Order: sequence, then structure tokens, then C-alpha cells
Amino acid sequence: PRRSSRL
Amino acid sequence: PRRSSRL
Amino acid sequence: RAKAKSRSSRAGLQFPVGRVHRLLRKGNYAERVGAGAPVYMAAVLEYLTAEILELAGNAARDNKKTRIIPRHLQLAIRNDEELNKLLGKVTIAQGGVLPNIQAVLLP
Amino acid sequence: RAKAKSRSSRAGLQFPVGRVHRLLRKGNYAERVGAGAPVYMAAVLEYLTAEILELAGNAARDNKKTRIIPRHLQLAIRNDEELNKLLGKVTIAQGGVLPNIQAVLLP
Amino acid sequence: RKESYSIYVYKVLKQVHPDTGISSKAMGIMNSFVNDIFERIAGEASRLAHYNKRSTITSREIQTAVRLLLPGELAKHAVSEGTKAVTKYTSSK
Amino acid sequence: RKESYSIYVYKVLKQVHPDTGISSKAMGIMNSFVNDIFERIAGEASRLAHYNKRSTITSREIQTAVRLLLPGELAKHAVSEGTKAVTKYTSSK
Amino acid sequence: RDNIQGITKPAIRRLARRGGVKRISGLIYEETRGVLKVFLENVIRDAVTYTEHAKRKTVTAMDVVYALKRQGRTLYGFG
Amino acid sequence: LRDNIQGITKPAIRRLARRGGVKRISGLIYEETRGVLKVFLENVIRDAVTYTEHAKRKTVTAMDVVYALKRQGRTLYGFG
Amino acid sequence: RYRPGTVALREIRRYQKSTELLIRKLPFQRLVREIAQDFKTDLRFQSSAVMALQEACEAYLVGLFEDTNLCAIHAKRVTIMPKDIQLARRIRGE
Amino acid sequence: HRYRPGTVALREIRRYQKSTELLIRKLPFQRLVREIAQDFKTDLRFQSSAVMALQEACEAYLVGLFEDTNLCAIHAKRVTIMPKDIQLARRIRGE
DNA sequence: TGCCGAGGCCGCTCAATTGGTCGTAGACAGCTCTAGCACCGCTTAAACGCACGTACGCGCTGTCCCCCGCGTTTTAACCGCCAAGGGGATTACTCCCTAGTCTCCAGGCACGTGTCAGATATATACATCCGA
DNA sequence: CGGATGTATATATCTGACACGTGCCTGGAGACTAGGGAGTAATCCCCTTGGCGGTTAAAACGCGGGGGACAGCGCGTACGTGCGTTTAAGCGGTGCTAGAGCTGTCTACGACCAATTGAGCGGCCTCGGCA
Repeated sequence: PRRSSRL
Repeated sequence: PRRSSRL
Repeated sequence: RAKAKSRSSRAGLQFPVGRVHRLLRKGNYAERVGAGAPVYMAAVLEYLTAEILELAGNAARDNKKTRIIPRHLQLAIRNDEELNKLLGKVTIAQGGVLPNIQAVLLP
Repeated sequence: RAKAKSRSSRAGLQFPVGRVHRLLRKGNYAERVGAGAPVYMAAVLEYLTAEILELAGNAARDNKKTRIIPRHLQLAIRNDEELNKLLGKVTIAQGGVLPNIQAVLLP
Repeated sequence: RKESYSIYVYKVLKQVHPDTGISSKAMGIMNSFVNDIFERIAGEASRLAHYNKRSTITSREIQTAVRLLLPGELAKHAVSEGTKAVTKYTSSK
Repeated sequence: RKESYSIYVYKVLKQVHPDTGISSKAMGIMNSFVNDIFERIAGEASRLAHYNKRSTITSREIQTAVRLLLPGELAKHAVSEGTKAVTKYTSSK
Repeated sequence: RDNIQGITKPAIRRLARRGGVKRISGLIYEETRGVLKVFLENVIRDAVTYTEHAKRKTVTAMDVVYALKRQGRTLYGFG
Repeated sequence: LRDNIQGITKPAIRRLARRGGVKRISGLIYEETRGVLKVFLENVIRDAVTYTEHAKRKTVTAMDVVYALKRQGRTLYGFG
Repeated sequence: RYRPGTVALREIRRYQKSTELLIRKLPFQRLVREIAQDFKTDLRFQSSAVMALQEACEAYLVGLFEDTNLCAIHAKRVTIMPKDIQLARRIRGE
Repeated sequence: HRYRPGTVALREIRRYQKSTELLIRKLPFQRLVREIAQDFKTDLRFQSSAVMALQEACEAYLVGLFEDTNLCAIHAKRVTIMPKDIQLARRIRGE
């Protein structure tokens, strides 16, 4: 799935 | 002289 | 051409109506600007300016001075209740504060 | 004339680049709008939406639920520090508050 | 060239307090004040025109923006000044 | 005919959480959020262009507006996302 | 018409409990009523001004939203 | 440039408090005041430098400072 | 019976977990119409407009109470007071 | 001769609430400004009026904060200001 | 144990896309000169460090009175159902008000100058505080 | 009461900034045409208001008691006041060049217009997530 590098 | 009627 | 008559003279004002019209037209506010809007805006600006200047002159006279300075402007604004509401988030350079000492700190 | 390809798929996005361009053109922001501005704006909006939705879905799963509700949105926003800074003066309807009791009041 | 409101502010001061002057720092402050109020009123009028699907800014929008921005007694007198000036201008063409 | 962002928000949601729904109230809140952010950024870009005496809003104004409005790490990852989309869109003309 | 008394003491207590308050003095209710009246008057004046500028007879949720946003109190979820 | 926060001395903080109407000050106030001032200054200068960089300049100007201050609801009169 | 404070803590926990409105709708609507009477006569309202007003008012009051609690704890008390409310509003700027 | 504690303090309050000059030294403040700015961009020049604008803003902000802190101190039946008063004032203001 | 709202399936209109033309906003290069940086020497004003004492935070105790928890009776909020019309919203049509151009011309801006309001000191009369 | 210590008072005086006058040039006023934005007029139907009955959740009230608010007292330490000593801020000249500001050319980019058609909205239908 689409994830975030900020988290 | 110009004066303000609010005052 | 029957001589040029200023738009400010037609409205009985001192603030410039043509410059206000140009500023409204060039400011990206709307597609079109009506004909009475600059007159209305100039009148409102002139009224507010006169209101501030009267109080500033009174403060300067109380200070025994001939010329208005930022301290006089600040005193006038902070002592008028509605002007203080209008300009409540504004800082005036070299204006100072109002004299105020809490009652419990006095001897 | 060839096959019509949308600008959203051309830029690899999900948000409507053409609709963003029309809103920018019609919003009385400037005389002219450049070609890359709608792409940049759509990318930023999509990124922010994805962040918020990921956090809200995490909260929904933590609540043992399948559907996202305003309570989950509020929990995610108020628990993320940067999002709390960004949406500092916004009220979310039917959102509630974070559970928090001061230590002095505890027995 | 740098345009400013200095001469108009000076004229208003002359007609309010005849024997009173002003220094350059105070004149700069008054220039800032005029610019700030103009921006506030124009922004409110632009938003008002947008909210009603209108394309032009008229004196009806300026009046409504003044009623939203100025405090109680200031707004009542400002509206009186603006209405009087437009009437005098209209009966001049 | 009323237009909104509902379908695009739903597409992003399906990308992020493949098995998860959203209620209509939450969708309305997301709509409000998107409109609010759009307005903030566009206003900042317009102010920048007026400050620098330009008549065009380009991608440089958008990038500077994002840096001024978003805090900390949010701005860093947003600037990287926007730059990637512009260079990918230009390659395919 | 004396409708401010419809904001009863238990309702104020519920609001204070959601606020995390543990003990409430007996004079708080009148003060709360006054503060609420001031806030409501401030919002409703602007909402009515927007409605009047639109030449309408009905106040709308978008009027309320605009009035709230004008005071730095943005609200999500009503359009 | 290093350790320039100590130039904001104790008598200067005392003068500011006196203008603020304060009559008595504890000895731990000065460190807190220095920290608060540093945070505020960093916040303003970051935005001012962003404005300067967008215009492709090497000099920060009074207009840049004024715009940065106005962006945070701290409008200043008297500098243009 | 419980000691004074136990039921209050339980109520705090109960009301910090839900999202429903805490004021009664009909009295609130009556008050809203009464206030609007002074600005224009014969005004109609939308249900969503009244609901938005109520949500805004409740959020505002809850925030004010959480500031008043800090003001009361500062003075080494547990009970909130009108002086605490006044100090919170004065510092906020209202 | 020796005045009692508080008399000189009240005289100083009265003196400094009357004038309008800046209360911090210009060269130290300028050094501090340049040191802070060196972390965002290197080899930066400053106009003369930019530093003055920064100083005016800083001094106004600090004076207002002290005004709020004094009320916080008085609320607790005290006369001395303490760090917790500043913390409470900033927390209520939203900083 | 359901019941109703979230999601998925068609019809269709309109707004996004492709392609081509024109005009001007802005990118680049070259030149001027102002102002921002750096340094040096002198005064003296302010920062610094120390000692003494007093007054004010702060903890501890005691009294009382006022909020909280609980049981009981009164009230009106809420919910479902029904009816009637004020007004919000849309469509058609016409006219008048604003934009865009082209002449003119004077109002405002840059620049120079010459006195007077108001900063500086000095001597003085007078409140003011504090310990007798 | 009385003395030492800051307050405001009235002398003079000098300087530099404010207020005024001039030349000119660019932006505002006058006159004309053209097109579409907005102002009326009229109709539809959505939704706002008003009323009635029942049921029961919430409010109102009184009572008893304990715990928290408030006043009083004592103590020790830390902050204010004042003086001697050290430091570096402020001022006045001087030099230098980095860079902000201005001017001229000329292209690449964006507004505008016509022709197609696929993306997105409105209306229905069903079942499973949720109370």
C-alpha cells in the first residue's frame, strides 16, 4: 500500500 | 475647524 | 473639452479618487469596478484619518508641543476605545506604552 | 488530432489537474497562470490528503472499526504534532476532544 | 517616483488643527495606516463579490465591508460619510 | 450540478487502505479541508507575485508558498512531491 | 423573552466535565451565561449582515460559516 | 559568531520588565527570557530569509522583515 | 455511598469519550431566534444553520473551561471561579 | 541614606513607562541577529533598517509578555514573577 | 437482529483536450553608483561583582461553610404525523454601464533653501521619604 | 520636625529638520464606441413554520456531611540597594567594493478560439457494517 516516509 | 460629531 | 474637473472636487473630498480607482483596478480584486466605489472608499479613508488626527493634536497640545509625534499617535489610539479595537494587533514604532501600575503594588 | 490523455495521468497523480487550473484561472489571483503551477498544487494537495487518510485509517483500525468517522479524523489530527500545528484554529464537527486529566486532580 | 498620501494627510491635518505640524516618522506611520485599511476593505469587498457570483465591485459592496470591519459607532459614522459623498458626486454629471 | 473532490479522495483512500470505508460526514470534512488548503496556498502565491511586481503565478511561487505555510518536515516531503510531479509531467510534454 | 435561562446548570456542568474540570463554584453559571451571550451576539450580527447583503429572508449555514471564518474560528463539516 | 545570546544582559531584561510594570523578579527569569526571545527571533528570521531568497537577493530588507512580521499577525507601522 | 470526587472523575471520563452535543436543541434554538430578533424582524433560519451555531458555541465553551482549569490550578486550588474565567479571557484577548 | 526596597523599583517603573527609547544595546542585538541568520543562509547582508525593525518587534513582544506575566503572578497572591508565570501566560496565549 | 446508508451500475451533457496564431512578459547582458562591511582611536557610560539586611515566599494548623452525592416529584424535550404557503431558485429578455482608445494638460514629485521648535545645560524652588 | 534626595521651572541658545516655492513629466480627465452583466418579470416546488398528542428522559428540589478554601503565624533565604572597579558600547573619520537598480533586445510562453468527445454528476438498487 501507499505509505509515507515521514512516519 | 473640522470636528467629529462622534466625539 | 470644457476644462478638467477633478473627481475629488465633485465629491467634496481631499483624498484622491482617481488614484483609488486605479489601485482598485490594478489590485486583482474583481473583473470590473463600478463608478461610486472609489468615491465611497476615499470618503471612508478621509473620515478615519481626520478622526485620528484630531485626537493626536489634542494629545500634542496637552504635551505642550506644536508637532505630532509617534508617542502622541500611540496615546490617542490606545486611549480611544473603538480605535483601540480597530488597531488592536498593530505595533507603532517609537510609541511606548500607557502608564499603568497595578493597585496592589502600591505602598 | 490524437488520443486525448489527461494531464493527471501525464503527471502520475489522482487529483484533477484541469479543474485545479480552471479554479486558479478564475479565482482572481493573478493576470496569468503558468503551466506547471496546477501540477505542483495538485501534487501537494494529494500528498496532504494521503497523510491524513493514513493516520485516520490507523485510528479506525485501533478502534476495531471498518469505516472512518469524524472522531477518527479528529484523533489523528490532534495526535500528530505537525498536523496539529497546521490545523490549529479549525473545529471539526462531531469530533470530540482528546482524553486528558490533570495529574493534581487524580486521587 | 514614490507615490504616497502625505499631501492629503497634511491637508486633512490643516483643516482639523490649523496651527499644528507633524514629523516625518509620524507621517510614515499615517501612510502605513492608510494602506492597511485600504487593503482590509478591498479584500473584504472582493470576497463579498465572489460569494454572490458577481463580476463587479460596486459601492454596495464597499458599504457592506465597512459594516463588517469597523466597530459599532465608527461604522455608523463612516457609512454616513460614504453615502453623502456618492450622492453629491452623482448629482454633478 | 455540484462538483466536489469526493471521487479523488476515495481513490487516494483505496490506495492507502485497500479495505476501509468512509462515511459521508467524514467525506464532507475532507472536502472542507482540501478547499481550505487550496485557498491558503493560492492567496500566499498571489501575495508573492504582487510583491515582486510579476503578473504570472508559476511553480516557483507555489514552492515558496508551501515553505512559508507548512511546518517542519511536512514542507520537506511536500516540496519533494511537487518537484517530482512537474519533472514527470514535462518529460511526456 | 428570557431564553438564556434555558441553558441550565446541568448542561454547564456537562460542558465543564468535558473540559476536565473537577469542582465547580456556585457563581460560575451566571458568568458562563454572560460569556455565551456575548459570543453568540458577535457571530449572529455578521451572519445577518451577510444574509442582508444577499437580499434574502433566510439565514443559511454558509452565512454562519463565513461569519465564523471572519473571526478566526474556521469550522469543518457544514459546507 | 557564537554565544551572542549572553549579550542580552540582566539589566536590559530588568528594564524591559520595568516598562512592563513588574516590581519584583526572581533569579531564574533571565534564562527563560533568553530562550523565549531566541525562539521568537528564529521564527521571524526564517520567513524573512525565505522572502529574500524568492527574489534572488543577497541582502535582507526592511520590507522582507515587515512582510514576515505581518504573516504572523504582528503588523508593524513605521518602516514602509 | 461514594466519596465526593469519584463520581466527578467518572463523569469526566464518560464525557471525554463521546462526541454528542450537550445542550438541549429546542432551548438553544429559542435563544438563537431571540438574539437574532434585535438585528432584523421576520427572519427565517435553516436547521443546518442552527446546528452549525450550536457546534461552534459548544467548542468555544469547552476550550474556555480547559483554560480556566489551568488558571485555577495555578493558584493551588481545585475549584474554578469567576476570577479564573476573567483571567483566562483577559490573557486570550477578549 | 538608604531607601527601602520597592521605592526605587516604583520610581523605575514610572520612569520607563514614560519614555520611548529602545532598552537593549544595538551592537549585541545585531551580533545576535547575524548569528541566528547564519544558519539559514551563508554570506547574508542586512540593511540598516531591517535590524531596527527586528529590534522594535522584539521589544514590543517582550514588554507585552511581561504585562501578561505580572497578572499571572498577582492571580496567585504574589509580587515576584517566576518562570511558571511565563509558562502559564504563553500556554494560554497559544505559543 | 435486523434496517438504512455506503458503494456500485447506467445516461448523458458539458468542460477538458488538441491544434494553431499572436503579442508581450520576462530572461539575459551591460553599466552606475550607493550603501554595507571593515578598521582605528577616545570617552565615559554602563555592566559587573560584593556585602548587608529585610520582607516576603512558603509550610503548618485550625475552623467552618458550601459543594457533592442521592432520593423524589414535576416539566417539557423529543418524536411522529399532518397541513399550508413564503420564498429560494431558475429562465428569458433588454438596456445601460463599464472597458478600451486616443488626445490633451495640470497635479504631484524631486530638489533646493532658510528660519524656528525643541533638544541640551544650569541654577532654583519644592515635594518626598525615612529615621528619629 | 528635619535633612538629604530626587522632582519640576525658567532662564538661554543653537542647529538641523520642516515647510514652502519651482520646473517638468506622466498619469488623470474628456469624449466616443461596443458588448455583455445585471436588473426585472414570472413560475415552480422545496422546505420552513405551526399545531397536536403521548412517553419518558432530564431538570428541580431538599437534605446531610466532609473536605476544601481561607485566615493566621513563624521562619529563613534570596532579592533589592548601594558602592568600587572593569569592560566594551557609542561616536567620528576613512576606504573599498559587492550588489541593488536601471536600460535595451528579443524570444518562448500563455491567452484565445474552434471542434470532439470522454470524465464526472444525478438517479436507482442492493446488501452488510453497525447500533
